[PDB]
Amino acid sequence: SATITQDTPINQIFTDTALAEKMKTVLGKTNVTDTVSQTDLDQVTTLQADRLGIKSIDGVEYLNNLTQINFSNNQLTDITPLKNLTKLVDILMNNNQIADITPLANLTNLTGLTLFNNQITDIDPLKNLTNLNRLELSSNTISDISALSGLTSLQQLSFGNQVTDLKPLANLTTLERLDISSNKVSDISVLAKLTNLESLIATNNQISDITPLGILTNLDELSLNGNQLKDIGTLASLTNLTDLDLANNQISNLAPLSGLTKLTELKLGANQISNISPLAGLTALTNLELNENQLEDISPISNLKNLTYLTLYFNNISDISPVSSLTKLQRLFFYNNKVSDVSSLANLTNINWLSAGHNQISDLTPLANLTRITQLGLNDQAWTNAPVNYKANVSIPNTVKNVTGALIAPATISDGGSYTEPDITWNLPSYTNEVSYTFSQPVTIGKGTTTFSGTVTQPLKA
Amino acid sequence: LQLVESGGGLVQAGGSLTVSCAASGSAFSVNVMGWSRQAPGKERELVAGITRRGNTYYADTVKGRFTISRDNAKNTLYLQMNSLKPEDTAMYYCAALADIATMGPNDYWGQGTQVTVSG
Ligand code: NA
Ligand code: NA
Ligand code: NA
Repeated sequence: SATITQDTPINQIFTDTALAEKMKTVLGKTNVTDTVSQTDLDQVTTLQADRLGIKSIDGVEYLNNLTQINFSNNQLTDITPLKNLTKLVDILMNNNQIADITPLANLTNLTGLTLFNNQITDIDPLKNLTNLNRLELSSNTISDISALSGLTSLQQLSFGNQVTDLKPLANLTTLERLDISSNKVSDISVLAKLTNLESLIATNNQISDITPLGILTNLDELSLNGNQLKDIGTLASLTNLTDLDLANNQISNLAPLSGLTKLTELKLGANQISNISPLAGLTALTNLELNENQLEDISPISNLKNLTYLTLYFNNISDISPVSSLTKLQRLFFYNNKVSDVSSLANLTNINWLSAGHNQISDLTPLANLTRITQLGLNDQAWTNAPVNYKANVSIPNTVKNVTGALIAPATISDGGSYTEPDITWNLPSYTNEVSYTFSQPVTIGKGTTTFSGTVTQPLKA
Repeated sequence: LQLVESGGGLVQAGGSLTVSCAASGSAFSVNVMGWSRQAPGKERELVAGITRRGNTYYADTVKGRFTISRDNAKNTLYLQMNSLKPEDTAMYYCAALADIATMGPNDYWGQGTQVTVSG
């Protein structure tokens, strides 16, 4: 143990300014210069010292009775003072600058060790911590997990960010929750052995072959966001999934999801999807993300009557009206589509977040009773009129209307054109294949504020 | 997800400046990331957003002048600002976003970096 044989000032034990100030409060003293006894130090069994700007834990070796510490979000490098604190069972030390965890090697009573967002490469010091049930090492610089092979009580594990070889996990069949996000993994064959997994998070890897997951029927949560998935046939066996994230892949064929009726959250953004008919039976869905795909016909969503969040930005949708049956909808995102008519949104009065920029919207009147809106986007609409004949004098009507139904006068007009409500007129010196105008007006719906704006293109026939 | 903005500075109108956003954590690589700005006594404005795939949103105030980019390998977001105007003077902030083109009710914008444009 580390002990004092005479009462000693706090700041001669705890040399870090912020830690001495914290210990002054913990030990019930008035000043960091006040003396404490070993009996005072012996009282401290938990220490919550997160995000205080602590650079050193020098002095904590004298808190012999510590069982739980939180030094997360500090500037720690050296953790030598922990080396003999053998009553420690839980350590939270995420978001520091730790590289050397050799001081942890003999802390064999540890059951929980959280070290994500550090500078750890060498995890050999963990190899004898066999009572660990929670070990978090994500956002480090680990390339080798050999040291984990004997941690046969682990239930929750994360690591990163350079691991290629998952073979050291083979005997860790107690694992229930695994996060291998942000490594260099293509081969997940070893995960077939982890039959107790309930949650697998594996984002930002190089996975294409998911056949090893077929036997993991206890999975309720799966994320393979940011991989190389195309054929997702294996997922048809995962009938207990409720929460699935396949975003940022190469998936076109959703048929293997069509029987997964326990799904309530399904994230499919940034894939190759043109047909969502296989989702029409997933009636428990509350959250569906389909941004960054090839969608046009979204009629299958009309059956998904429990939807509360729906994302569709960056598709080719011109008919939003299948959403009219989604009475529970709160969030509706469809920036960068071809929607002109928003009449079908008029009775979706649970909407609190509407993002509809860069569509073809010219008339906001249907939105007037969406009083729960707090976040709103309506800018940068664009549409092209049917062509008219070129001649020096061209006149077209304006039909842009704000939420009140009032016409919105143009903000700018191309080619020196002018406006006399409701007509825009140009005097063109010579043929040009198109003229244009813009509009831009602040709009508030509920508590949400945006710019309603757009560019209207008028093609001219030679 | 921890974010730190840098690269703020003073530039004359017409000039270029790049701000950067360094992220710590696995969430950056698979999050929509955005830049917002706030001038004193003015409302926060979403300037730009970018998806992992690389689709972008730009506010009307900056379209054609600003370019948002990401380097997932460096966990860094950039906002390259060209043809800068005095009206671009603000604190610039980065955050992970739920939407490409709007901000949520309570995003984590953290500390920011000051950009000042002189006339
Ligand atoms: Na309908
Ligand atoms: Na009028
Ligand atoms: Na023209």
